[PDB]
Amino acid sequence: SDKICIGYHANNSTTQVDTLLEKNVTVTHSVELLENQKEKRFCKIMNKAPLDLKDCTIEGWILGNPKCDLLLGDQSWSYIVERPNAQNGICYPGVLNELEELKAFIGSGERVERFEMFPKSTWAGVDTSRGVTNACPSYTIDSSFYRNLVWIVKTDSATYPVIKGTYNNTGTQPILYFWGVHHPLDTTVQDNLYGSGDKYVRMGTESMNFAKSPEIAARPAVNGQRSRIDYYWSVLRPGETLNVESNGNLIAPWYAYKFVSTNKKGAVFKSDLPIENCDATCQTITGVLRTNKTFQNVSPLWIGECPKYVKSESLRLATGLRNVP
Amino acid sequence: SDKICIGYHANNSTTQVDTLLEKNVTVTHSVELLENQKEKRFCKIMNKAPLDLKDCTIEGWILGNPKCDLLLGDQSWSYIVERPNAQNGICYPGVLNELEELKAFIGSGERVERFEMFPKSTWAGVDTSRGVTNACPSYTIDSSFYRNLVWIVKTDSATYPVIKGTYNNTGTQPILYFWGVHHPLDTTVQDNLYGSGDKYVRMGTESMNFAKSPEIAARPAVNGQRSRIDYYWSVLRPGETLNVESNGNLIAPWYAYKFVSTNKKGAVFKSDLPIENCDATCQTITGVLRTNKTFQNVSPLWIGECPKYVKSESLRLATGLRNVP
Amino acid sequence: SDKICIGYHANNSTTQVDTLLEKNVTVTHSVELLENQKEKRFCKIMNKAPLDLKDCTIEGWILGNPKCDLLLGDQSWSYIVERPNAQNGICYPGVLNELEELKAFIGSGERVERFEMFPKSTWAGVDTSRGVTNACPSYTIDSSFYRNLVWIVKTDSATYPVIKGTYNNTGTQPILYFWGVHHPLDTTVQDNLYGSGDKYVRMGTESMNFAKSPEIAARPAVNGQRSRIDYYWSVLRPGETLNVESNGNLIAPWYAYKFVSTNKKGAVFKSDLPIENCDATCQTITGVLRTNKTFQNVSPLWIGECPKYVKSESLRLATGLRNVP
Amino acid sequence: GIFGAIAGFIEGGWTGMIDGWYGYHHENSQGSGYAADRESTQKAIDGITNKVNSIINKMNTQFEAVDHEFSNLERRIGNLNKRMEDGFLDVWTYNAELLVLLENERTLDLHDANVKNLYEKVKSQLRDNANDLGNGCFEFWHKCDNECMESVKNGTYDYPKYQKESKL
Amino acid sequence: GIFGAIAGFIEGGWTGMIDGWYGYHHENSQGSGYAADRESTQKAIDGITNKVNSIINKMNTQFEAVDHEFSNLERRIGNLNKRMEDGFLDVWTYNAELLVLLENERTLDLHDANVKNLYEKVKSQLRDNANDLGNGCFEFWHKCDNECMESVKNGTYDYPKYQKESKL
Amino acid sequence: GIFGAIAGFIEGGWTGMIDGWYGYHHENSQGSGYAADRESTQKAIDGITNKVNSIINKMNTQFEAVDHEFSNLERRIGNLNKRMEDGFLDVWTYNAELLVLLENERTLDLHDANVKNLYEKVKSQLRDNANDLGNGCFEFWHKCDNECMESVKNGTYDYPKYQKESKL
Ligand SMILES: *[C@@H]1O[C@H](CO)[C@@H](O)[C@H](O)[C@H]1NC(C)=O
Ligand SMILES: *[C@@H]1O[C@H](CO)[C@@H](O)[C@H](O)[C@H]1NC(C)=O
Ligand SMILES: *[C@@H]1O[C@H](CO)[C@@H](O)[C@H](O)[C@H]1NC(C)=O
Ligand SMILES: *[C@@H]1O[C@H](CO)[C@@H](O)[C@H](O)[C@H]1NC(C)=O
Ligand SMILES: *[C@@H]1O[C@H](CO)[C@@H](O)[C@H](O)[C@H]1NC(C)=O
Ligand SMILES: *[C@@H]1O[C@H](CO)[C@@H](O)[C@H](O)[C@H]1NC(C)=O
Ligand SMILES: *[C@@H]1O[C@H](CO)[C@@H](O)[C@H](O)[C@H]1NC(C)=O
Ligand SMILES: *[C@@H]1O[C@H](CO)[C@@H](O)[C@H](O)[C@H]1NC(C)=O
Ligand SMILES: *[C@@H]1O[C@H](CO)[C@@H](O)[C@H](O)[C@H]1NC(C)=O
Repeated sequence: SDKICIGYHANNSTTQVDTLLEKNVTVTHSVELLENQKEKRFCKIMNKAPLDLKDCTIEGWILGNPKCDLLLGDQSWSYIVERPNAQNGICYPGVLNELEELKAFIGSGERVERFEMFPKSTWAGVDTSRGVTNACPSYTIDSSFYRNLVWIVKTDSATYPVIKGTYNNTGTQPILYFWGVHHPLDTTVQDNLYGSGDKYVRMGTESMNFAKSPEIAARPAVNGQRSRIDYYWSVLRPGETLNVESNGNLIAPWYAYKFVSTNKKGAVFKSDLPIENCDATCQTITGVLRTNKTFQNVSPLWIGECPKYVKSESLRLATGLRNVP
Repeated sequence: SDKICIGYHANNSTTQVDTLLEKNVTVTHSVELLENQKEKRFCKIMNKAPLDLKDCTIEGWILGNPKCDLLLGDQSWSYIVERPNAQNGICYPGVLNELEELKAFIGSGERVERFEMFPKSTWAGVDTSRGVTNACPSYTIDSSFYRNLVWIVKTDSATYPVIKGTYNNTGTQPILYFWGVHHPLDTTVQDNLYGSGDKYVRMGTESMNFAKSPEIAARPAVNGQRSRIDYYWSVLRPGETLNVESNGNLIAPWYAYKFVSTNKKGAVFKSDLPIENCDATCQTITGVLRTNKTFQNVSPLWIGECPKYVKSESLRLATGLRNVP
Repeated sequence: SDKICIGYHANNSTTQVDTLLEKNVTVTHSVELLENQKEKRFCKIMNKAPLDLKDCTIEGWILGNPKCDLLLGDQSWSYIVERPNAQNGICYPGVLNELEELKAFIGSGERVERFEMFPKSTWAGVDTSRGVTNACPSYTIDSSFYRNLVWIVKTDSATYPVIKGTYNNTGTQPILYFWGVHHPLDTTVQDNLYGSGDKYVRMGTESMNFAKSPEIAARPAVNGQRSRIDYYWSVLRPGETLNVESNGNLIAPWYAYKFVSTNKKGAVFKSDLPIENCDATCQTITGVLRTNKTFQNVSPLWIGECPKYVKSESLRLATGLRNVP
Repeated sequence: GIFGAIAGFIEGGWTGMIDGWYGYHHENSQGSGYAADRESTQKAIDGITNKVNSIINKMNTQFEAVDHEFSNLERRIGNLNKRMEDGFLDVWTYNAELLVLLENERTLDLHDANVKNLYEKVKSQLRDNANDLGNGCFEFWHKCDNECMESVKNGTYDYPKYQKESKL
Repeated sequence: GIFGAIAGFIEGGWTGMIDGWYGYHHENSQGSGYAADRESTQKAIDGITNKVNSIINKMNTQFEAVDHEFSNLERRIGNLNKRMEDGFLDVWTYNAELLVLLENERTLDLHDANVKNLYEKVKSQLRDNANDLGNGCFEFWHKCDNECMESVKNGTYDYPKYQKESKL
Repeated sequence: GIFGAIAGFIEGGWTGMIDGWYGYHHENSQGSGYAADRESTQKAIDGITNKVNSIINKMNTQFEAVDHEFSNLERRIGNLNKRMEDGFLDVWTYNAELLVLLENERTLDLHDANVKNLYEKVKSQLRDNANDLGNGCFEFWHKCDNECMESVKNGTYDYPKYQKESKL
């Protein structure tokens, strides 16, 4: 007798999915929505390459630590790679004010142009040729100082005079700049370097005012210094002018950065991974992803277009039917 | 022979919906859950009207810039509309400390009552009627000063004496008040106005203490001033007392606001939209919404009860069946 | 004729569930997923006991208010229960700097060990035996002072000399410690206590520097005090060293806490509920929960492993059939 | 459609049927016309209405974004605030847009199913007393007057009283 | 009900049937009574159990709000913290309240489906040897004793041995 | 499976059928083999594809966590940032993991449903002209050549032309 039957597809598939009603269900066709593969390296993005701070910290780089000469000058970057146990940062002991807001502001950028903001010329009646210390050595001179700052002291002869400096930002770009205030360990060194008198460091901009006086005290020795420097930063906006004025204890700005900010969003990666000559559209702290998948369980930190991060190990959607072969 | 059939409704509808399995599906009945139309204006809320800050910034209004006289006195508001290109703010150059926390605290209110907190009488052996400047003109006197502050200077031939003032908030309402500290451009003007000696401005409250000294330096010219004033604000809570004491450089409180804070949430809108004589239950930064719909793609910023904001352009739920006509 | 029928279960159930299509639907079997019951008390969590600050505030406890002797010494705790109207806190009027970050850091802990960080010995040529006040009484001496601090003053007729102190944290644990700076109400009392001359209090560690000078002014009377003390705290990390140096107005550290804070989650409960001798795995601000249920509408604040907090009054999932009896 | 009835082994709907969503079209010697089934229609209306109102009710909260400004030294909390506000926006946008997609799929399924259950109720009564034609319709192999047409619609037909009938 | 079986072309359930969710009521010369179908009931139990445990498992995280205080100069982050905590609260509240509403609708559908599939299993065996009556029941056109009642329940009826009498 | 067809009153599938998801096994005097039904298969493919692409599209946003560091005096906002980022992570993880669980359940139902509707499509044509056997198969009571086999598959059989032989 003639037979006709109704039925459905099967194959040698063993790929399983889960449902609310049943776990481990074999189906004929499925699709994985989640990526968990990664090249373990850093690649360029928008073909712009990252900035490897190597054996420097952001602090070291942007203050101009002598041992960070490698990084000196102009820099372009798609993102920033800080290695976890980089040793060259703040050589001469002291606190960098608003460090976290600085590390974040720098992140929001993509290029800097180094430029002499205040020539040593600027400061009248003072010795800009000393201002050097073994807490801050180079690789060739075990007594140096930051490349973007000047430690101004009194001349052999005279009195530490009132000193003034001004800079009108006539350019199109905001300027990131730095200064400091020296806090000697005792009165003896205060007098040697800057002289008698109540000393001050004052700064001014259309939008901000800074003022501080030296805080003299011996503090625990760090790199053989029981003195300190309080470091500061700011952003001189386009059109604004900066006025400096002090009668002592000023670590003056010397070089500064013309800062162009990205309206992407940048990133600062603390990692051990190598930087290699490759492109990428998605780069995570733990590696680049190459995929069209919409989910990923690698890492929640990235730049570029990455898939949504989740804690699933698999997200497999069933497309075919139950497999019964 | 006789027929009976089973079937379903149809009509002249062409309204379509989407499903997981099929896009653009015509159905007999549907409902739109998302609102996307808006009157482009500002309206009354709980039938209290907003506060139109003129050509003011909050700063100008609340410190009492002469050109902000329109807004002087008591004020009630459901919210606050600040215009994007308002010109009268801080006339005499300087920084208003914790500006963002102030702009936010004011937002949390619904009325203020202006009142003389410290009469000029309060300050002994000092001149309270000079204290005036061309950086801060009226519309009729091209040299004036803030209406809630007093620029106190020494009399012609005497010395700037210790001056003291106290106010016990015996009322039920917190008081928002303001003061400042003058920072002259040089020593000459310091001596003109206050005499010399180390000057100070000190304040005290059961819960706070303020103390600062003038930081004398020439800064970039703003409204023809290379001097500065650091402005400050605070809230004298009910029951407490405020003590003022200075020997120079004090911009003293004069008037202040009895502040009554909101139980709802407040808002501060930066916009160009007109304020008109209408009510509303939902008012967004870009316009009032009139609807019962539960979704809306206009704006995430509002006051009153608005629908949930989403980025969808449509959310239409199917109620009827597929239309096959 | 013989009949066989197909059908389904029914029972005396009146328990109802809701569906998208129909509210109040009686079903044969269901399960409640949401807990709304709570023992109204505080219990041990992981057998660890809470710390009842009783009639002290955190401030009072950790500064060593005399009336807080009950809490003096070593302490272990699962969380911290501060009662809402505790009256023993900062006896001598003044602000505890970064109070909120302190209240948070302490919350981040589970035990402290009290220990003499700076013996009264440490400070040469000064009277450490007065430094006591009626604003800060004991239960037996109506004029005392904090147990973790020393109010150092001048000896009868010598002058307040430079005083120095150092402590090297050689232990494995971070040290939470405290100091202050006295702000007299006038010049007369300044000279009584510390002598004339511009005074200072300076502190130092490898990672931080502190320096401030007395701010002399009369401020509203609190516990009969028109002077003030600014209190400060910090954490001396393992390996770090602290240098103290002043010539007046120093409220010196005396005792401090070896602070061990694990990778918890910590809590500080502001509540009146009794602490009783019970265990618990889930403890909320409004009571302990005992349940296997995955949801709960009691409170979003807890420690231990609690169910997810939601605003539902019921979440009943249907397991059985529609009940038609 | 998933149950097979709407568009369909029952191709096309009836513009003629105005008083409901599901029902009957009859033809006999006494006349012809269209008549909805109110019990299945009403029980559907209540369902869909409850679904819509439920969704509306459950969607009746609003995340509220905020005015507040942030200084040049507050890049971090500033950016934290935007990331949070965008975060909830993207979540609720997903929840709403997908819910619509899902429920719309299931809404159509429901109508499909209740048409089918009507088709099979009638089929369960008539049996051999009708020839199917496999398109929702039923040719009576016997004479079905209007009291017989209601017979079928109220679910009380009487297969015996017409077993004489379809004999031929 | 979506599959048409529960409340229902099979109006009402059986309080008499205590040992399961779905099953049979028979009557013959030897007596009458109720007997559950364990295979279909048990796989229903495992299904629903797996669903419940899945929901529980997938819901087994907690967003946790926090103690922390904020000064009078910290209105902004304070309010940010409040908005965030309320934000997640409103999200999880929605996810839970709606999931319950949805799954409850679908749970009932499942039971409805499992009854229908029992109905059609039996119908597939009995054929002509039974008259339907369209209400879950089956009148035998032949004589069905108790092992004949079990024949039907264990799914080994036989169409074979009762055509003879189906005739009659 | 909820419609009862897949694993199943039709236990097991056909590895032999390679050109589709659903279809036919025929056997007659002229030969035998397997042939998919592409219309039901294709509109299923379009369905599932649209479902997958919809899910992908609606899931096509990303919450973005951030580098930023926080000082030892910023425990509170620090922890706030941590709680927020974990908060959205846990939310999206839930949304994705549960959506998969749900849609997979409903995907299988659809396939189950489409098979059933094929089974009943054929059963609707043959009627008396076939013996069921209740497992997807149909024995013809008449002689069905290949043009007759296509007759059944394109949905144009003709019960009249083989009624003659089926009685016999
Ligand atoms: C599985 O069967 C497929 C049918 O598509 C065949 O092409 C393939 O080679 C087989 N693979 C294995 C591993 O058995
Ligand atoms: C399927 O079951 C196996 C063991 O039978 C298990 O190892 C695997 O994890 C299960 N699938 C998934 C996705 O977990
Ligand atoms: C469409 O149908 C409605 C009734 O549902 C009717 O009122 C309206 O006039 C119709 N439109 C046209 C153009 O015929
Ligand atoms: C239906 O598709 C058309 C394009 O063919 C599009 O213009 C329209 O927006 C779609 N309908 C909806 C409701 O999105
Ligand atoms: C403020 O005034 C009230 C009088 O009603 C008094 O009780 C309180 O002590 C006063 N405060 C001060 C600091 O004088
Ligand atoms: C800066 O320079 C421009 C002219 O190049 C001028 O408009 C402005 O006055 C200058 N600012 C100052 C403070 O000199
Ligand atoms: C409900 O039914 C149970 C059996 O399931 C029976 O034992 C009990 O007495 C009944 N009780 C109530 C309150 O209905
Ligand atoms: C059910 O409805 C009754 C009133 O009919 C009401 O009292 C009860 O709160 C409702 N319960 C649920 C779970 O919906
Ligand atoms: C602290 O003690 C250790 C070991 O005793 C020593 O190596 C270190 O130099 C000390 N620190 C200071 C600042 O003396």
